[PDB]
Amino acid sequence: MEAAHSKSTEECLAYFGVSETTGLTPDQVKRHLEKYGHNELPAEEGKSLWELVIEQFEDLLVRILLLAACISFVLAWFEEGEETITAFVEPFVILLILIANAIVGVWQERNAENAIEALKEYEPEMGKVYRADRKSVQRIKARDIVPGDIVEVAVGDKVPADIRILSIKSTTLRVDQSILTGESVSVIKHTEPVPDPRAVNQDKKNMLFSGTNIAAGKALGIVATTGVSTEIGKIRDQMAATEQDKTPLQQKLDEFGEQLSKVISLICVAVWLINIGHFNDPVHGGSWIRGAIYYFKIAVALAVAAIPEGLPAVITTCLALGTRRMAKKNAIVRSLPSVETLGCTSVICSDKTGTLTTNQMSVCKMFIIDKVDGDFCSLNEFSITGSTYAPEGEVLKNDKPIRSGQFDGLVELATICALCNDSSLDFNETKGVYEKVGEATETALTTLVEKMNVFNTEVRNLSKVERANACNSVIRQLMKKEFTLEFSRDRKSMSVYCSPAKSSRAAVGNKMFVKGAPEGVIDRCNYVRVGTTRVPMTGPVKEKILSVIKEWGTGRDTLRCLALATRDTPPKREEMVLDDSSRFMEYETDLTFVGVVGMLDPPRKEVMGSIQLCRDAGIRVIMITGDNKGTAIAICRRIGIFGENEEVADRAYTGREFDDLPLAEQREACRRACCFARVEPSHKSKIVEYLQSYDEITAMTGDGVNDAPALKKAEIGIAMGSGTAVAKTASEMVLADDNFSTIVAAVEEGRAIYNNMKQFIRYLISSNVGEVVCIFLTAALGLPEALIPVQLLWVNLVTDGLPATALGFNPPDLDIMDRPPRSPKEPLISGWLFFRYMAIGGYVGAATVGAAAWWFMYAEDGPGVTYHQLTHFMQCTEDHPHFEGLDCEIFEAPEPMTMALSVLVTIEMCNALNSLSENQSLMRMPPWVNIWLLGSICLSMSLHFLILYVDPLPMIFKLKALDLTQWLMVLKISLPVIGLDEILKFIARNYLEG
Ligand SMILES: C/C=C(/C)C(=O)O[C@H]1C(C)=C2[C@H]([C@@H]1OC(=O)CCCCCCC)[C@@](C)(OC(C)=O)C[C@H](OC(=O)CCC)[C@@]1(O)[C@H]2OC(=O)[C@@]1(C)O
Ligand SMILES: Nc1ncnc2c1ncn2[C@@H]1O[C@H](COP(=O)(O)OP(=O)(O)OP(=O)(O)O)[C@@H](O)[C@H]1O
Ligand SMILES: [Mg+2]
Ligand SMILES: [Mg+2]
Ligand code: NA
Repeated sequence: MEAAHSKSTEECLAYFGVSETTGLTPDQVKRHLEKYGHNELPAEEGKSLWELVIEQFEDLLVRILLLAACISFVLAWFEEGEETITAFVEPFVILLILIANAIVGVWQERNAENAIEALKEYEPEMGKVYRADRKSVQRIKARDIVPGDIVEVAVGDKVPADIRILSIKSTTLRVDQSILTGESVSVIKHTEPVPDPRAVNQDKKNMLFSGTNIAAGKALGIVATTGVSTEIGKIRDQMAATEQDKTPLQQKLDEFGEQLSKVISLICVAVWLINIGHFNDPVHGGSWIRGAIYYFKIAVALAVAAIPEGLPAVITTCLALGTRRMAKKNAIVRSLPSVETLGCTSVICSDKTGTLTTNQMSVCKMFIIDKVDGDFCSLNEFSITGSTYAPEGEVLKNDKPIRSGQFDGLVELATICALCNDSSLDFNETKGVYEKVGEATETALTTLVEKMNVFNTEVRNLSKVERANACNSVIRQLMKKEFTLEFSRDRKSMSVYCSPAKSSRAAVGNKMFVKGAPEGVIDRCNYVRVGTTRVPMTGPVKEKILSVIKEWGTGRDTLRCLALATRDTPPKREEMVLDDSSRFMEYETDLTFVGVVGMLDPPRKEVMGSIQLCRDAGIRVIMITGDNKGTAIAICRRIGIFGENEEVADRAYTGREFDDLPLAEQREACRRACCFARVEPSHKSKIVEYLQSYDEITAMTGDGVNDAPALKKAEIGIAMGSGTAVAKTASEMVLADDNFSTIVAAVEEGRAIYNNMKQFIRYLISSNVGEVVCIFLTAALGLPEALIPVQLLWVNLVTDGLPATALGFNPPDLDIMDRPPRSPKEPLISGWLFFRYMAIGGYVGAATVGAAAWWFMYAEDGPGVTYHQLTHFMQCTEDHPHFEGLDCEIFEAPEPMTMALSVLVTIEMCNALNSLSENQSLMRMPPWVNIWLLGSICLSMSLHFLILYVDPLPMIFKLKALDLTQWLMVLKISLPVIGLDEILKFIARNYLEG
């Protein structure tokens, strides 16, 4: 029964055909279970470890590496010779990296937890029902409960299903529904039907929601829905149906893989076309097997050279490091890849209370009627000091301290504030500050009572724990609170029935003290109090009252106003029904207006500045608040969202106004709106949806399970540190301090992390371009391999990985927050930059291939065969050039490979320097700008020499320590790379402006 709240208890019992005193029969249970299923949320997919291991090899680049690992394996097996000392190193290294890759991938999944499974923490193991086959209640497993059975719940129980309350056994039933409605105060439940078929959860006063808790009382009810049909169940289905897209970088990275895969295959086809002349060679002669092995060798090297094997680790390291940095600033990032997205944040949707404001309530003004005489009318307005909950402060009349007691009107003002209140104060000796007990709104009144002290009590005698509730207790001894008519959103007011303390056999003296939203309370007043007298509510006085209220709540004070009143002659006690909250408003009529109190929930001290940073950064800010529209707008003007005098008619909406708009208008309203007040349960999700239809990267705040759907949908769900674990699990980031300013600071950090990432990504991919050219130039010239797989891998993971990481520490630009949000579609490399890396790549390719060919020719240490052209042959089956001798295996010498590798390492240490800045020369922005980068270069060179001298290594890498002359040749070919990029940058700065 989805609509149970609007049905009477008799109608719910008739619908299921069950009796309240016996419960369902076993046949009913059978059929109901069959029809509705078990009361539980579905189980998450049983992803097996094997399925998880197979996914670690779905990426296109890891599959290419796997393929090359296979070819490598085959080659290191179809080879002939005693090179058994080392041959399967290459394939074992590739495979090892792939294995290490998979392990990590599985490791993360095992430690990852999803929000959906976090909801199941809200379903109790057991529940209690009454079923026909037994006289007494029986506790069964919650999953065995079904729609229709009679359930029993009591204080401490976790509600097992969505239940329509049939009968409240205790004097009252109080529920803690915080997780679903946000109401952090336990609310009173009743049994009468709630007429509105579309009432939001907060107004279903006769329902118990599954996952919620009984704070007080005992009750009997009938199960309306179970499983995915409960409120929490529907939240679980929305979440499950929400698909979160890949981050911008993840998308570019996947696109890069596809293209790389395309380029690699094409290069293989090029190496084939450039050697089609081989078909013109005689069928006899030459080893077709040694020619094939050659091509498969460049295929393996080509694959290894094209893939930036160390990039993922570099990215993850920069992210982990930045994330730890962000934590120091109260931003707990849960998804490393979300740092980027945070930097792209285009719109920030933020709840007001507790995030934009402190949620520390304080009464600042208040007024009572002074005189009423015909058309003449005057009010008595006061001010109060002290923004804390501490009874420290004083009342003021024109900033001149006065005594409240000197005005009876204030004595009654304070009596209403003390009695029509469920809160109190408590001095926390530990912290040393007066903490609140209850809601902020009412506690502000409790605090106001202590400051007013209308009975001039001697509080300067009590301690710090007795000063708390001193003046309140005095007023409590003067009136006996019989019962209280709880507050409810419909009438927006609350009242308490009271009778004098010292009173004999009398039936006169009772009073109802009322507190609530001004408009409704003032409309129910037929009288106005003046000191101790009373006169009839007239238009002059009414407009006067409503005008000040409008001014206080809509002007620059942005005060939350409450009208206080008292029904002088309340109905007789026997004539009131305390169970029908629908009658509470009628009981609060024919009232006597006493006064108005205006309180402030001040903006965080940093919010003003942060909002301005957003404006500079081109980030739109949208406030979501529970305030009425007028006050919401007022507050937006106050903190900077709206200009003090700017028109906002179509930039601020209440939930109601928004719903009345057609879909097209709602979408349009979202592209310009900055303020949403009194927002429905699904509006956050609809707002996110509309924002995304404009490609906005949206950050949205939330804290309870009811915010989970929207948090999951927003590109950046932001949960409160003080919120539910579910909201946190559904968010990309958690504000350890709930402060809006913490979000802005994270966006900036995001912009800075990414800028540095852009550099080391371009740095690493740049080197792969050069490596591919080298492998291509060598395979197109029929030259002996200059660089082999194992070497390339060491350079891409270690040698270049260190500088790359260091680049992640590049100082941020000073105008980081003065620039608009970076467009998601923004490529990392294109235009003139694409050409530059096209030039640098061609350079590196020729420099390495050259350096090796150099040793093979114009080098003393090696065959000085200049212009001999290694291209000519590599089989020595004919031996035409070498007219006389006994050697031909110097084509496999380590010296030449060591010259190429040394050149690669040296040009890369230089290109890392050219990476500090995209367009600035090393003359404007020196290398020492980033000490980590210099330090890394020193560490990488040391590692290079390491594999050149420590015997085990040079054999594994096929390297041989270089001569001082050979080294100098390395510097001669490498160092000039700086000049090349220096010139390319110069052209970008001086001839590419527009
Ligand atoms: C890794 C090494 C190499 C050599 C590679 O093939 O990279 C290409 C490639 C896949 C792209 C290209 C490379 O293309 C070439 O260099 C042209 C072919 C030259 C081969 C000559 C042999 C006969 C990047 C590397 O070239 C330069 C010169 O910078 C730039 C960029 O990449 C990025 O912006 C990185 C995104 C994370 C991508 O065009 C990219 O494709 C895309 O979709 C992009 C948008 O991504
Ligand atoms: N305890 C209370 N007793 C009487 N009137 C109250 C009380 N709390 C709030 N009000 C009044 O009723 C109005 C509606 O309050 P309500 O709780 O629904 O909204 P809110 O507190 O401003 O935001 P939220 O929906 O997040 O709680 C308030 O603007 C105020 O005038
Ligand atoms: Mg409230
Ligand atoms: Mg919430
Ligand atoms: Na999200």
